[PDB]
Amino acid sequence: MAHLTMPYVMPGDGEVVGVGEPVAIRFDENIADRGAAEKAIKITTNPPVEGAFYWLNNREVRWRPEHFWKPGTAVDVAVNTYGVDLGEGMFGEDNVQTHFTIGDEVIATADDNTKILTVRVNGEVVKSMPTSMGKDSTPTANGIYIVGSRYKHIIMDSSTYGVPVNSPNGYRTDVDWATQISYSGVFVHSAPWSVGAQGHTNTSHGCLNVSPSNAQWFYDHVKRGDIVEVVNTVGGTLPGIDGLGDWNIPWDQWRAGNAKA
Ligand code: NA
Repeated sequence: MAHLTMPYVMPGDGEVVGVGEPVAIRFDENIADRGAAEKAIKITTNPPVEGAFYWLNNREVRWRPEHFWKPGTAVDVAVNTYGVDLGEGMFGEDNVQTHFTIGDEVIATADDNTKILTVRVNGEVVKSMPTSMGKDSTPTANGIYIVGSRYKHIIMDSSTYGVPVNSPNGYRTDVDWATQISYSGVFVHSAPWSVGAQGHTNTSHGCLNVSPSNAQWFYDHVKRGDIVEVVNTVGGTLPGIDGLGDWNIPWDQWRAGNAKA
């Protein structure tokens, strides 16, 4: 009996995504030969751009260029793992493909010195939103965050992130208009309870609190792969292997890869 593993490729076939979206290939088993996996994945872009592979964990590899994508780029991915030994006799269960395109450049910068989140679309300021980020004891990390999933309404529960709800930094919070920007649990979301503090004082556990209307706007206009950059906070840097932290790894290190470690 064969040992098989199924690949899953993102983003979605035909999706339009932002300039920060990486190609993601996740397998349902640990990959013992990361080099075989990389060799089996073919990527074509138009206009052509150099890119490289980097593993976030034993099951998931990412591919991106050095710089954010050029708007209008079309990308084809073929994960040709059928017939490929991905290490220790674990074979690809199937081949998978995605074709996607890059939309407008959307980069929203949150500067702790001004407490404003400024959304720029192809270089042009379209919104200036007062924000309240993580208070000093639970700060928002600096760095480049890739926009992920969005929810009209959800609960953020700190136990998802290893912090008990009953503990001083714990929370179990209903939020409207929530756009996820890290797997570590940073979201841009509606925070009617911090509208006074927004633009002046950090009060959150690390999320970018903005007004109800600004969060709904963000929910409506920003898409997976668009960019939030956080600067000047008292936090550290979002980890490169967060899940949405890919761009915080310097290109030389990204390009060198981690196929053999
Ligand atoms: Na305010």
